[PDB]
Amino acid sequence: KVQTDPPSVPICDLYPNGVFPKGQECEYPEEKKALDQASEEIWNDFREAAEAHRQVRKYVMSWIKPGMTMIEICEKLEDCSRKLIKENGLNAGLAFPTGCSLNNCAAHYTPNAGDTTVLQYDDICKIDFGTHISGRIIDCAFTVTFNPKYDTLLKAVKDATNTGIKCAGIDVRLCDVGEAIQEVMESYEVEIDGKTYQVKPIRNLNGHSIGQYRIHAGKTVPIVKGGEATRMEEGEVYAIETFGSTGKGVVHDDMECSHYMKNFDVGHVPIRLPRTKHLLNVINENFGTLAFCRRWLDRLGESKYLMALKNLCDLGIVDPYPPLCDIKGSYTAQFEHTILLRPTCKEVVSRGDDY
Ligand SMILES: *C[C@@]1(O)CCC(=O)[C@@H](OC)[C@]1(O)[C@@]1(C)O[C@@H]1CC=C(C)C
Ligand SMILES: [Co+2]
Ligand SMILES: [Co+2]
Repeated sequence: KVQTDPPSVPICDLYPNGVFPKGQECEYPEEKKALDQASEEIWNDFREAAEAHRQVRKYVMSWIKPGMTMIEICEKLEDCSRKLIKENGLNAGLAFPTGCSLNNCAAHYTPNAGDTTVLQYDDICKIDFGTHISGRIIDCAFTVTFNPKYDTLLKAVKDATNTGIKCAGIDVRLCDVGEAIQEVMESYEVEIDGKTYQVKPIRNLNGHSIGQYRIHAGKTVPIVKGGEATRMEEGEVYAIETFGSTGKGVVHDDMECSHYMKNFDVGHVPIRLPRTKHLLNVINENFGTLAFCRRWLDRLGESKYLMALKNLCDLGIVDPYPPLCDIKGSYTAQFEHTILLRPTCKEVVSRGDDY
């Protein structure tokens, strides 16, 4: 129909012909039109996922407020995402857990069960959540703040992300994208509680190509100079994300781990330990090679699984992705879109009227 006040209509029911809205189409910085059209079912699946992401995030921006717990925020977001993507096993669903990393933490925090963290007025929270249709994944992310003191830090990172998006293209060197992002990001100076800083890109965080059911398909997009001159290629899909910091501009692993994901290259492994076998079966049926978090095991009724999960990590079947944080007292921000390198044009598929 039309979407409801608090969104509840699946995107696929809003577009009855099954043709979903294009994102922003850009010229790059005959046969190729036939090539583009031959993969139209794929582009269309990304667009369906991107429209779910646009409607979910608009809803989130309407209610996210200090005083909510991080668990309340993530469950209310994920509820809406499951409804609008019309969750259906591995055919449609959430691509990876809801990041809501706070303050000096830049990526890969979501709360586990029991976490009592409450969002504060002075917090800077990176909302990074993903949707997919048939494994075509949108990774798109924005920063939430309530104090206007962070406004220039947010503007720096947004401008750096849009610069990486504009520089991207077929035959562009990945190192050139990183150099461009850094030059824009470092042109910003900010003042927060009487201290001034030049914004720095977080050098050991990266954008990344995306493959089917594969959030990180192996090519990395640097956000500082000095990276690889490997080129982007026609048909590739990238998460162009940047992270800026008032700290060292370097993240380390910190806090409890919540995010896990099966190693894409690992195939069948016979396991006889009962609890570890069961948990591997649960992961294979519900997530495949998509990332998941502990809250998502809890909701499937799993319990007593932490030792099984460690076993799978120690076997190398699953990998842990702990929160990634700069130094204590620093502030980090993130903006991100997914882009499609179509034969005829570059589509910023997750672009919205918001960012
Ligand atoms: C989670 C992540 O996107 C943060 C930013 C990165 O640097 C990026 O790696 C290029 C990530 O680390 C990513 C894609 O590798 C992880 C895999 C994804 C999940 C959600 C655990
Ligand atoms: Co992301
Ligand atoms: Co990403």
